[PDB]
Amino acid sequence: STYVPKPSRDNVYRFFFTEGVIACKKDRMGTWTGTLGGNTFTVPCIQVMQLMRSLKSRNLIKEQYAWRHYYWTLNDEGIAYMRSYLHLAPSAMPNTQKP
Amino acid sequence: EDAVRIVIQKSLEANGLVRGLSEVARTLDCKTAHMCILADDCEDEEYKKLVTALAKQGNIDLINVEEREKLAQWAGLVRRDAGEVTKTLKCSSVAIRDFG
Amino acid sequence: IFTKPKKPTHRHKLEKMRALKYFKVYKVERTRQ
Amino acid sequence: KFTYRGLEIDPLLALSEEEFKALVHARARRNMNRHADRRPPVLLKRLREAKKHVKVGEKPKAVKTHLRDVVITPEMVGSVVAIYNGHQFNAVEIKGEMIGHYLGEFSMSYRPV
Amino acid sequence: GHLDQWRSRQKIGMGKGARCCVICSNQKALIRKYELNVCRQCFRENAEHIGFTKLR
Amino acid sequence: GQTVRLTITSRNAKAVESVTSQLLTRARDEKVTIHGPVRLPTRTLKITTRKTPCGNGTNTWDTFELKIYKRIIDLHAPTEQVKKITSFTMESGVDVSITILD
RNA sequence: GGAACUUUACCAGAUCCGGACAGGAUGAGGAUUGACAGAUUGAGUGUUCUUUCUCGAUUCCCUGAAUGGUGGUGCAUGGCCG
Ligand SMILES: [Mg+2]
Ligand SMILES: [Mg+2]
Ligand SMILES: [Mg+2]
Repeated sequence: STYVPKPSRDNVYRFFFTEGVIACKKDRMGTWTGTLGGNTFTVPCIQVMQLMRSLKSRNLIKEQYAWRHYYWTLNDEGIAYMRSYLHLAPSAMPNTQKP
Repeated sequence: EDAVRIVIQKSLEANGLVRGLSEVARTLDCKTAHMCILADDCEDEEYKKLVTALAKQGNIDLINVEEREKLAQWAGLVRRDAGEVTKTLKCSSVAIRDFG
Repeated sequence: IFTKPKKPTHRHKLEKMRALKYFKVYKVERTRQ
Repeated sequence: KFTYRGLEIDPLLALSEEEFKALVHARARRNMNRHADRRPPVLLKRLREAKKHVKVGEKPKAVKTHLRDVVITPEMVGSVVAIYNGHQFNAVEIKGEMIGHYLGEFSMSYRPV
Repeated sequence: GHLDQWRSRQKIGMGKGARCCVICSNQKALIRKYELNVCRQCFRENAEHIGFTKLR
Repeated sequence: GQTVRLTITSRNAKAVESVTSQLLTRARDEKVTIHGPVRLPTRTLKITTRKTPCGNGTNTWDTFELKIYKRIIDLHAPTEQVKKITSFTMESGVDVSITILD
């Protein structure tokens, strides 16, 4: 099911902004786990694939693929869109950008 | 009709805003809601009566709004082409669970 | 060729209001559970 | 006239599940043992309804199914089952001689050369 | 009930249809030895990097 | 006293021999009793695949081999001393494992 | 390429969208999602229906697009192989 509940999308976006990249195995059946402020959260890989497909078509992420695994990276406009979506501070920066 | 325009916008973050009759009533009956905002021109007496009564039973607050269209525009139920006057989805009730 | 008639596109029976049907109105209770 | 393992139809119907499991051959008994905790197919109660809806003197209406690995029990005798062979449903009458066999042994998928 | 039916046979995860090459997701000519799980063509392409060499 | 065993395994013969020799020298500098090094049997991993993609032509095969070398050294030294002996820049591709024997 | 299912590319059926995105229509007075029971059905499969719920702006409709495909062409090619 590609019906993405809104909290799952918010968690995926928050992890995407914090850790500038997201890696997900390309399997229709499977679960993707990420860490947000400790603990974990799990969203089906099909929903992550759907969200990243939407983001890629909107020219907000760069995509790479190798050995059944995706690698999505937020670019500058994708970073700005993430900052506007989660209403983070203008000083909010991904880990790969923080010195 | 001024400060609620900031309260609802702040509560939009972290999904604290709840909109629609059914969802607002579902909050009011099963608690977990801090307050609800009702616009008087709801066109249904039963609408406003039940919305007020559900808060009254749970002792929840209630703020009246003079314009349904303005409240709907506040919570973001508007279709853009920045054509915010193109179409505004009617929103007679707004309930807040998380203030921000 | 289709021997069976086509299954129609599914529409959801939408009734207006529908949140005041549960509450009998004061001393307001819920019709069921 | 017809007997299965020496038992006529009426004592066969009187037999319980465990006794019938002990009275049936090895593959069918294994099938019953492995399907013990699994919910039975709805085809059984559809056949029961069809049997109870017919008046005495004529045949119950046929029930169509895709299932082939169902062991024929004595209560299934007399029901009409149309078994799917791949592109059509073939109506067969369950006789007493069919007890202990699978449904799929009576709907020939292929045609002989 | 379609969400339960969807890929219910792939839920079981048995047979040739539950295992794919870890490089190309193809389900043909898999090498299970040493739990490589690489198809023979991809293995010929990647054997030198994996550490194997053509001797004898 | 107590015996400590280092198990040195690698797929590069030169690297495994270099690491084993360096450990031997370091242990000899520490004046500790040494058992070994023992050159354990070399294992060969064999994958024999058809050379062709698809299935056309003479059925010719590729024989890919991967050889694994293992060495073991026993040190009659405390755990701290063994940890000191193994603290050096190890060649890449060499796995050194430390085990206490009974 | 020792195929029970899968694999599978074939046959008879039934599902899902895995049609991103963009521009319009509807839309918190609810776009939609998912279902109890009866029946439709091979299916105690909400597939669709009756009658009731449940979610919530994620989705649906409609146009251009897009995507996937063991679709074609190995007499358009790469790589590999004979
Ligand atoms: Mg099939
Ligand atoms: Mg050629
Ligand atoms: Mg060629």
